[PDB]
Amino acid sequence: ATGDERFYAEHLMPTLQGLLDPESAHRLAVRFTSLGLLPRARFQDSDMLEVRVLGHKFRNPVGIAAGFDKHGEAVDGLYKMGFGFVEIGSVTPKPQEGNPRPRVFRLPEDQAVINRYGFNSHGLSVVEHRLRARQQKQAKLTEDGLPLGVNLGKNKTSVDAAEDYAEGVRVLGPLADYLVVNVSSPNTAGLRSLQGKAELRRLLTKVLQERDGLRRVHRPAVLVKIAPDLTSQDKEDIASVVKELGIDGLIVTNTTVSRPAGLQGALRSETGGLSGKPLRDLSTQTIREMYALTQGRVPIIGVGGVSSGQDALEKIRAGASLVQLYTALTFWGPPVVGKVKRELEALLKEQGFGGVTDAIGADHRR
Ligand SMILES: CCn1c(CO)nn(-c2cc3c(C(C)C)nn(-c4ccccc4C)c(=O)c3cc2F)c1=O
Ligand SMILES: Cc1cc2nc3c(=O)[nH]c(=O)nc-3n(C[C@H](O)[C@H](O)[C@H](O)COP(=O)(O)O)c2cc1C
Ligand SMILES: O=C(O)c1cc(=O)[nH]c(=O)[nH]1
Ligand SMILES: [Cl-]
Ligand SMILES: [Cl-]
Ligand SMILES: [Cl-]
Ligand SMILES: [Cl-]
Ligand SMILES: [Cl-]
Ligand SMILES: [Cl-]
Ligand SMILES: [Cl-]
Ligand SMILES: [Cl-]
Repeated sequence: ATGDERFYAEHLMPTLQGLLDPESAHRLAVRFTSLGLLPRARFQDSDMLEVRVLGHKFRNPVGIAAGFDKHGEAVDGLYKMGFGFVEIGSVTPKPQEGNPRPRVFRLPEDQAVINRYGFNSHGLSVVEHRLRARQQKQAKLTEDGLPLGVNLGKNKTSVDAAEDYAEGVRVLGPLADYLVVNVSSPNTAGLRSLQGKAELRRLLTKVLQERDGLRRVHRPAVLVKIAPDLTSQDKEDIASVVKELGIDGLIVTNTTVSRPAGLQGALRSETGGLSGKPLRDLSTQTIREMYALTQGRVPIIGVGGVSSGQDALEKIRAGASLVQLYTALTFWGPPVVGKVKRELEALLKEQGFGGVTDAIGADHRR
């Protein structure tokens, strides 16, 4: 453990979170990150953390999940934290305010958060201009193993969900290494019903035709991000559609609308998606089931409750090629990124893996 990891986790983050409302803490974090007001990322990425997937090199397999940088304001600062890849969004076609405040709740006793932001978004036009300002900087970052993902959502009042996603592909597809069709927010009425077989096949056919229409150097991978709350039937149907259409990957999982037994936080019964420690194993077991249903042939980005190298390696061994985190950053701060990478490298060596690639899906081969 570095001096910074202990100071941030034991003193600085609890002090700052105790002084700020949770949404004010989020907004300030995006500000600090965009300005590069960050502790030194001491950790040097080794060859054994490199992953080749989704048509790209990833210098390390630890990404920032969607929701932290919804509007693409802090991308360069997130690479400066030591993330191997950055995902921005969700972005909606038109700007929208999201839900009324309060809409994000801390459960420190559970190392969890509940949010009901409701896709607060600057909209595609603003994010398009923000990414265009650094488009060639991003091309050089991607070539250097630091890809960019863009997560697409839909407007609250949209009548045609598929047209909202198509508009996102058109506008931000040319600026992205991968796109995410986010059909798993718990905080937009009817959105999760787009995970159903008939609705998903129609939606994803339209998204893939739009993506295929982009010029080659501007043609991103397309991933579907799924809920942790799916039935066995829902998961079987998603696996079938992903293989039928040649979807490039899955992000597993979004936040849960479940409230696992044992939550202690006073705010446990707030409406919204639960993230952090209580989601971790529900996410890992969703990765495990989606890897099996897709015969290990569909790359998975594993997300939900990662705050250590062990958490990351459990998702990799379950079938994830890459992992993301968000909620751990609210408790540990920026040093968590180097912490997870150092612990993951040590565990790969201890368990006899040559690198991350050798560990992907290893549990299925036992
Ligand atoms: C879920 C909403 N949500 C919450 C509330 O649940 N917190 N949160 C958050 C806050 C912070 C904060 C603030 C405490 C100032 N600061 N820093 C930091 C510290 C020192 C130096 C450089 C930075 C960016 C972080 O990294 C950081 C990350 C975060 F995710 C965040 O997105
Ligand atoms: C405040 C907050 C906002 C989020 N917003 C989004 C979003 O816009 N799009 C999305 O696909 N996921 C969103 N998520 C979900 C995260 O990307 C992630 O799937 C989930 O929080 C589990 O990871 P974690 O336990 O490491 O936070 C959000 C999560 C949080 C905590
Ligand atoms: O905007 C939000 O409320 C949001 C979107 C999403 O996909 N997941 C989440 O937990 N919140
Ligand atoms: Cl590849
Ligand atoms: Cl709170
Ligand atoms: Cl425009
Ligand atoms: Cl372009
Ligand atoms: Cl295609
Ligand atoms: Cl079921
Ligand atoms: Cl429940
Ligand atoms: Cl809820």
